[PDB]
Amino acid sequence: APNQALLRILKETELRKVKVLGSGAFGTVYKGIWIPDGENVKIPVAIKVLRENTSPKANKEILDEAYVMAGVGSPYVSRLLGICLTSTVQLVTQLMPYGCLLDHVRENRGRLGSQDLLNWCMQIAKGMSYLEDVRLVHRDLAARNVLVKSPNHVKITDFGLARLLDIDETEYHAGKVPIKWMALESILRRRFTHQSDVWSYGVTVWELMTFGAKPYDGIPAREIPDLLEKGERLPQPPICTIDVYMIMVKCWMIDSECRPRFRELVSEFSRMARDPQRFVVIQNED
Ligand SMILES: OCCOCCn1ccc2ncnc(Nc3cnc(Oc4cccc(C(F)(F)F)c4)c(Cl)c3)c21
Repeated sequence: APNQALLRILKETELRKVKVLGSGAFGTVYKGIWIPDGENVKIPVAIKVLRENTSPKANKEILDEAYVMAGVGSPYVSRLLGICLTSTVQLVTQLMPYGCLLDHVRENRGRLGSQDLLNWCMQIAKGMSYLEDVRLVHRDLAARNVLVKSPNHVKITDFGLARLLDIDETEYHAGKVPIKWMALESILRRRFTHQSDVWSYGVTVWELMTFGAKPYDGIPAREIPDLLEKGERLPQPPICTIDVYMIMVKCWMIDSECRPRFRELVSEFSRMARDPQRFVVIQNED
């Protein structure tokens, strides 16, 4: 397919940093205003500024992510609006007014419904399904890396650890990593596949269904491998029916072939979203 994605290379003076939004992976994200050259409009943006010390490998990876994320793809992935190539690379994207899903669920704990949670799980799966189709392994999928455009619309973002797989490459061999969201084979053998993304997807869904609890809270990160090989997993969130929790459990099978495919997670969460109260018992949050 002719990939007519437009990539904008912006001068730094088109951007104004207005507020610090938080940290992404390997970079600081700012709220700002992009005034595109030749235009008088003030567009609300997020601007992620990466480390200043970047190796060739890193620059190549940044440009891969940019090659994929510039496309008009899924509505459930954040689109790269443009890059500013100063000494330090700045990545520019549409500002999502409701911030990251992790904060959103924590601070809307009392008001979020079954339908919301299930829609988000579906949309994240749809986003990841799409990334799978474009050969991108995220390696860092987590509630902190999903954004809320609006209550009914989430987007996978950041992509700080994302790797584009070449033709007939099926694993990335890996640098600091999110241990508590990682598949066992990723922790132990630094192998990253779309199937180890499914594991991270399961922890994301756990995060949402617990309203942003910390996975394995108080458990040191060094004990996580051992814990997982001894068959422990994250416990059933109070609001999950066994239906929903079983899918999570399936994401955390030690054999990566026994984990769901993202297209199956799409269909399973779409089915459940149709009758949300049957699969998420929201009253159990009390
Ligand atoms: O970084 C994890 C979540 O960010 C919370 C900060 N935040 C709050 C509102 C908001 N709106 C838009 N973006 C945010 N953060 C953000 C995250 N990642 C970014 O980097 C990329 C975005 C898209 C595509 C790519 C790349 F490299 F794949 F092309 C990087 C940016 Cl710029 C902003 C927000």
